[PDB]
Amino acid sequence: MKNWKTSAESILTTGPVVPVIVVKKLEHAVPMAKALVAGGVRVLNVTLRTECAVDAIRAIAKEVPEAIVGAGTVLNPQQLAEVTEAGAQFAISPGLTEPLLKAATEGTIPLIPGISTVSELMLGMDYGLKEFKFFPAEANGGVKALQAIAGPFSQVRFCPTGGISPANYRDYLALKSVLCIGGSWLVPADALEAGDYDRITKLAREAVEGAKL
Amino acid sequence: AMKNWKTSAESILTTGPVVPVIVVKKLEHAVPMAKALVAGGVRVLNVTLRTECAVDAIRAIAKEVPEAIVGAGTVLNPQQLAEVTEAGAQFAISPGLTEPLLKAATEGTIPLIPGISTVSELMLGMDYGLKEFKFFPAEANGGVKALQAIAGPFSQVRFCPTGGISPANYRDYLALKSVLCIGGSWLVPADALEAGDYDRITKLAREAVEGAKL
Amino acid sequence: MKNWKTSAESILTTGPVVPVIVVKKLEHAVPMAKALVAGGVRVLNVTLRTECAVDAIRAIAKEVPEAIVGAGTVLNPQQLAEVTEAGAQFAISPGLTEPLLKAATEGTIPLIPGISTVSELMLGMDYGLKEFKFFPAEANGGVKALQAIAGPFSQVRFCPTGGISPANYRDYLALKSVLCIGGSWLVPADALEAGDYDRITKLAREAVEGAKL
Repeated sequence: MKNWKTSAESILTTGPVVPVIVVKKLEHAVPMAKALVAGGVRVLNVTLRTECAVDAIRAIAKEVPEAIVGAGTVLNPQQLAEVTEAGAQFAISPGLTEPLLKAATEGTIPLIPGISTVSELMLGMDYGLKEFKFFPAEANGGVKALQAIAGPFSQVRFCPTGGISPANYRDYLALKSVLCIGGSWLVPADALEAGDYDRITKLAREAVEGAKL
Repeated sequence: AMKNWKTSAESILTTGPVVPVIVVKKLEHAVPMAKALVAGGVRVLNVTLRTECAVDAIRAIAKEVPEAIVGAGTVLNPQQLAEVTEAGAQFAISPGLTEPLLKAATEGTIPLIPGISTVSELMLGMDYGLKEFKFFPAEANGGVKALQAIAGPFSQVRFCPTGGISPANYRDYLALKSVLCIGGSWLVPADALEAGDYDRITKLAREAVEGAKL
Repeated sequence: MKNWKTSAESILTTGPVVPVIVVKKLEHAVPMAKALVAGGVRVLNVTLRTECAVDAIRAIAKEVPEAIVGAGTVLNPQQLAEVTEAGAQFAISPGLTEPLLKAATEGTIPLIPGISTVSELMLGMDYGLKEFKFFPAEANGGVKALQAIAGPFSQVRFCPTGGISPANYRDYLALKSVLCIGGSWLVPADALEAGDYDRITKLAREAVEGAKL
């Protein structure tokens, strides 16, 4: 369609890890985003799981130009339009539907939607998509399930999210079908609550360095 | 809530912790089985559309055991939904969902609690305004862990897991914030039903309700 | 179906095993097919995963008329029409979509489409289909899923494919709802390279003989 100035592939290839951010207090959003950027992680998935999420996207979009901020847990076109208005550069959804795929592909920012099954992958491909989230990765059957799901589809690429942490993320990054992974461990709720931005920066840098090799 | 439904789907699931999955082969067993379950404290009766007499069983239970909340399970399309609604079903359960079934349900008069296995299926149900779902088949879907992850991004949705749930594991599911109740076939064993062993059915229902307590 | 002279059920009941074929070099297609047929395996799922696949289907159709040759990894109506014109006698898809289901039921050859979940099964049944692939079987929950996924659906029948080999194919073939299984083990990539047609015939013969319950 030509509609997306930012490609979905560019979002997934910026770096190896995309943090799944749950931010309860708005005041934490900008220092958190700066702390991630300082650790070399700069694609920020702010999930629509808290009241302040869209305001957090808006603030990060304005105040942290070194980050590419987007929205996650986007379930429907209403939410897609909200995050587009607020300054999200991309949208992540935990699964897909036709109204969401239609609104996204007609709209101005890339959607990287989750799938669990090949039928869901095929419906996304019918809308021209080739980059997907694999969610919930561990509950979908992990690396092996992803290897089987990805096999008939040489060209498709994934961002697995759900149950991924330093213990297992390399297993996913090793796969030819995987561009990057998502996880909430880079932004733990207790770190945000305690204002331990220093620890967020270290978690980010540990993730980036640990992804190599 | 759904403007066309007089009974909410939520109220169906919050009635009790266990919903028996009923397969009734011979019509004459349906009413005494329903009374036996009610007598054991279990009144939401999922009469599955897996046998020829299922719809007549729903009608019989609706007439003779009006204190039960009788409904239909294994509802696969709008035709079956209309048929069970006409018969007196107070709700419908489906093992999975489709857009024609969702549309017919929301235009019709009784709550549908449809099965999902994945978040995309959940999202399709949510597009139609639904917030109460079955999680089927629960154990083969990846059980409590799967359900935990799937239900994660979806804090308002509630489930009734069904499929491989037993007295051995049902409290594992009932302990989850996202779960209101579970479904199981163990309350109405095929052999008890054919034997007319209603005291056994009552005992099992009573044990299920007591054992659900955390 | 009055549009499908060759029923989906006839394809799946021909034998216990359907090889998932990836043919990288066209010249190997015909002797591979003859080797399978010599070992007693006649239904050949030639997957659309390599450039020469459609030419492989045309070659096998001409030269090995006892092979029942079909196309796999059929993802959309365009590919379905292409393989139909090339002489495929059936099509297999790893999942399903409404455009693919509509095209299949409008066309002349049976589609046996993959499902992973009951909602996907219900969508296929809404188009009148009663035979399905269960893919990727191991990732879908395996035998326990079919005892359960197939539960409320006593009449539906399957061809499980994905992670099935001699170690477990009998576990699937034991099920009332299973007509046959699929797998790539019968045509190992390196056997084709090495021109080891004897190896292919032996694996086929072993698979058919090992299937007797």
